[PDB]
Order: sequence, then structure tokens, then C-alpha cells
Amino acid sequence: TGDLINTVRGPIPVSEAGFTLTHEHICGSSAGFLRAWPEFFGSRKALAEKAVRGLRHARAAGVQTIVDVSTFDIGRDVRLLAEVSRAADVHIVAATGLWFDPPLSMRMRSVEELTQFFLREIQHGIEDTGIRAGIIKVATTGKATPFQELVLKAAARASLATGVPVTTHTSASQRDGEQQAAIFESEGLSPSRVCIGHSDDTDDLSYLTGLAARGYLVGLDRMPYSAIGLEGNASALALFGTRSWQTRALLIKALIDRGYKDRILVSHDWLFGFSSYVTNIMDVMDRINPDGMAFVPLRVIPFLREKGVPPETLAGVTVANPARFLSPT
Amino acid sequence: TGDLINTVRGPIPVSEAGFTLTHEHICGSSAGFLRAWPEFFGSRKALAEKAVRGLRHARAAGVQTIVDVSTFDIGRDVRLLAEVSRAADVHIVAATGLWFDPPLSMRMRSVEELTQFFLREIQHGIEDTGIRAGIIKVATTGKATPFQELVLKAAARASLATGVPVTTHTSASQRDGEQQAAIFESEGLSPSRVCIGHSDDTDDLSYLTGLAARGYLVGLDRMPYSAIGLEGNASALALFGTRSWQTRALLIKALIDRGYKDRILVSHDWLFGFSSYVTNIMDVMDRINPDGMAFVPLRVIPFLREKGVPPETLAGVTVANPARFLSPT
Ligand SMILES: [Co+2]
Ligand SMILES: [Co+2]
Ligand SMILES: [Co+2]
Ligand SMILES: [Co+2]
Repeated sequence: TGDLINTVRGPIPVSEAGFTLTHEHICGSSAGFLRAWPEFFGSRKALAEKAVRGLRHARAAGVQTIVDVSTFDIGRDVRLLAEVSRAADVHIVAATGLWFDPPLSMRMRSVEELTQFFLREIQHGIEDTGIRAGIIKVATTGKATPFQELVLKAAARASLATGVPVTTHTSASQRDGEQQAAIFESEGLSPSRVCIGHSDDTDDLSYLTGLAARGYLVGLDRMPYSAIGLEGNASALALFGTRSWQTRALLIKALIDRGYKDRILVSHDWLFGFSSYVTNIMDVMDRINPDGMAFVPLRVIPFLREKGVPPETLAGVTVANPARFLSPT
Repeated sequence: TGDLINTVRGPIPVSEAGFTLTHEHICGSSAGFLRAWPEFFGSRKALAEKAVRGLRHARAAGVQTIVDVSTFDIGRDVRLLAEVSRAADVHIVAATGLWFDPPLSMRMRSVEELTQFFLREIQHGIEDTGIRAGIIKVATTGKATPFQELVLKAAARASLATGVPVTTHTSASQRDGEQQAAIFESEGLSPSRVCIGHSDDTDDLSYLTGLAARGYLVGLDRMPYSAIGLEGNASALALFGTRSWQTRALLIKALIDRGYKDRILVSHDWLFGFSSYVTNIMDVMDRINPDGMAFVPLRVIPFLREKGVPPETLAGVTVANPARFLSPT
């Protein structure tokens, strides 16, 4: 009791977060896009309605909180998040940071300037809303670009000043987490403040246990993603991969079996609208996973239970781990 | 009489446009940036105040209208434009199109989809404001990227449907205008609907007269840009170049002397805030050209008069040419 986390509806006690999905999106887009071209999504109204239906379905399955890791350059619309959170009665934690599509006005900035931006979104509020970010999202796609090095350093500095955790996008097959770790540690950031994400995109347990041993949280966060049976769709293949959800879920058990139950975070990386990829990708996704953000509780958790993972362990992964991660520390 | 152009304050008669600067910016930024980080500019209030002071200075020097060619990805804020236009009593024509920093949500789009976006901003309104674009801005930096080819085609299609003109950013030293012309003509766009911009960044009159002969408008639109005396500043050198404003202004006379007075558009490419380049670039610019958008009437026009260009010719360049260009045709 006592510790608090910021959500799009204001502060909540850490203990009320409950079953928490730590890497999710209401909408995957671009800065200013929803404001300029809402018809891309049918309408803003239709997008909101779809998101509310989706979050209510997750809620029914026992999800109490999601962390929307959409940054500025993912086109995060905090007003939209607040609206859908209110209508579905599911907590949403918003993010600061930068993903891999920053515009020039961000790309030209120094580490000091980026630190000031991230601190603004955490301490003051996002835009003119007063809604405060509760996590910092960063990204590499292979070896960090020079700018990405600055972003990771600024994220470490903002985290040290505020206690808010850092979470990452990686190219997992390229083992980006090792370089990300080195950068964070060079700034004196504690590994317990960091989740190395998309770590279920690889079956390389040497890579994953190496990180877990050092105290990093390992994000197994793309559970429903698979293009099995859609191999003729090049764009779906490239984004989803050729590994089954069962293959992804097996990594949760693998890390538990190797003593790392306290180092695992589980999610879908789902969304309800998606403009930063090919047209109609959302329709393809909705066909692969009609359950959306209820997929983890409905399919993954029972799968693990049937493999013999104890209820206490599953509760520790889906409740205790997100709570420790999100609590400002 | 009769013909109309759309401005940020609504429709105006073409004949009231008067002395018009055809390539300008209130603020050079990025989509969503002003909303997310207004403190970059001191504040939104300070930016607006500076812009109002600047436009009032231009107005005093005889400027009646500017065309703000900031696109979505230049971080065009049409509400800001409306506010400053009202306060300074200077007409501002807003733009649609895409410059060279489009985010993924734009880069993934087809020619048909881009055409729909440009038509939305021209026919329906920008964002939720009802303010209609009166020009389409496009850009290459050397040979067009595959996406840039789509953008130029969509611009041609939107222009053919609405009569609104198209204006371009080029790498002038790379003679981009020739490829841009070929793309536009392949879509059946009339050259009289097109301005090939930043054409004063080169002294190549073979290139420029080639375009003018075909009926293109030639944009001599960076008049005050020079890093002479600032050669120790690498970023200023790269952006401003090493040619004097007099050297740029001489090209106006050159084209007049070769029979092309009706094919010339003159401007500054100035701005009052600038986040898409190095920090404090605005301070450097304000030192080089304290007159801002009054520089053309105060310095360039008298320079040309003193070289013997008749008043009637100068009036044709600064009034008649913009009127014919902007009138939907
Ligand atoms: Co990602
Ligand atoms: Co994601
Ligand atoms: Co330009
Ligand atoms: Co410009």
C-alpha cells in the first residue's frame, strides 16, 4: 500500500493495477496523423468504439490495466486513451520516449534536450492535458543509430530522476538488448528499471538468460503474432513471423524453469487501429486473433497451467512483476 | 473580379491578394511538435507574438499576402496561422502536400490514398477546422524516392481535380526540376499550374530557362539566405550557402532580360520559429536578416529598380504572377 502509478485518468495505488499487460497500443500511428486524417480509421468515433469493445473483452477475461507504450512518434493521442479507459473501465498507463520514426524536430536534439522532453511528459504532463507518463519507451532496429544512442541515454537520465521504468523495442534476432543494456549501464541505470522488449521474437535462450541473469526484465510481448497459414501474404509474413503462439508461450515456461520467474513480463503488442504499416493490416490481424487483448488470459495462461506452471507463479508473472516494474523506484 | 482563393481566414477575391510572397513559413517544425513541446519555442504565446511582429513589419513594407507552404510534415498548425493572420492583418494561404520528412503513416500510402488526403485538405478542410488549403507543396532532394514519385503524381491529380497550383522544394544544384516536370506532365498537369522552387539556389540559367520555356513558374524564393561571413559555422554554411542576396536577386533580372518576366515568383523561405534543424538556428537567421519577410520589398525590389527594371515589370512579378498562379484554374 502507499505507492502510486500515473494513469490517463490520474493516480492509482500500485496494488490496484492487478493483471497488467505491459506492452500494448490503442492505435499504432504517427505524430499528428489521427488529427489530420481520422477517416483513415473510418472515423475517430469508430476507432474509439472498436477500442472500447476490445478493452471490455480484455476486462471480462481479467485484464485490469494495460501499458500503452505509444510514444510521440507512434502518434500517441492521450485524449483518446483517456476516453477509451473511462468507457471500458480499464486502467491505461501512457508513455514518453521515442520509437524508430522520430521526425527531424526530434532527430536534431541533444541528450540534454531529449531528457528535458521526457521529463516534461513525466513530471508536467503530455501536451496541455496534465496527463503524466508512467513509462519511457525507446527503440533500436539492429545496432543503435547515433540518435538512438542519445535517446537511450536520455531515457536512463529521465528514469534516474523520476523512478519511472524504461521499456524497449528490439530486433530480437539481432540481439539488440546487449547493446541497449551496455548504454543504460553506462548511465548508471539499474537493470531492474528496464524491460528488453520483443524478446519472444527469438528462441535464443543464451541471449535471454544472459539479460535475465543481470537483472533485466524480459518482455515476451508479441504472443499472438504468427503468419502460419498466410505465407502468401508478404507483408503479414514480414511483420508476424513464422513461429506459432505456442512457440512464443513456451519461452515463458523456459525462463520459469531456469529460475527467472521474477524477470518475465508478458503482453500482445496488440492495437485497435494501425496506420504505420500496409492498408488493411488491421483486418488481417483481427482474423488471426479475434480475441485481441484477451488472448493472453484466454489462451496463453491456460496453456501454461496445462504444462504444470503453478497458479502462484502465473499470478507472480501477470500481477507482481508489472507492479514492481511500474512502481517508481 | 470574381475569382477567389482560400485563406486561413476564409475566401478572398484574387484581386485583393496584392503583393504576395509565394514561399514562406510561420514555423518550420514537425507534425505534432508544437502541441507536444511548445517550450522549445519559449512558448506558443511567444512564437505567435514574434510572428505577429514579423508579419506587421512585412505589411508596413507593402506585403499583403503570404503563402505558408508548411505541409503536414513541416508541422503546419493552421490554428496558429489563423491567429497570427488575424492579429497582423496579412492574408495567409495554407498548404497541403508532403515535404521530405513524412512519417510511416504517410510513407506506406498509395497514390490513390495520397490523392484522397490532399483532396480532403483542399475540399473539406484541414483537421477539424474547415480551413481549406490553396496550394499543394511537394519535395525531392535529388532523384525522387519511390514514395516521392507517388507524392508528385497525387499532387498532379489533386491539382487537376481542384485547379489549385503545385509548388516544389528542389535540390537546385542537382536540377531536380527536370524530373519533377516529367512526372507532372506524365499525369497531364499543365506547367502553368507548377512552381519549381528554390531555383535561386543555383546560377544554372540553362536549367532555369529550360523550365521557363516549357511554361513552368520559377521560384526564386530564398532571397536573404547567405552564410558569407559565417564560414566558421558549419550548420549555417550547409543551410544558407555561400552566395550573396545580390547574387540571388540578379537571377530575377536575368530571367526578365531573357523574356521570362511572367514566369517568375519571388520569396524568402523565411520563418519565425524553426525546430527541424540545429538549436538556436533562428537566432543566427535573425542576425543575418533582421528585416525577415520585409527583406524583399526593402532591399530586393529597390536593387532591381536601380538596375533598371521598370515599375510595371516589378508589379507584374510581385502581384500579377502570384494572382494567376493562385487562381484555381
Ligand atoms: Co515494437
Ligand atoms: Co509495440
Ligand atoms: Co524547401
Ligand atoms: Co520552405
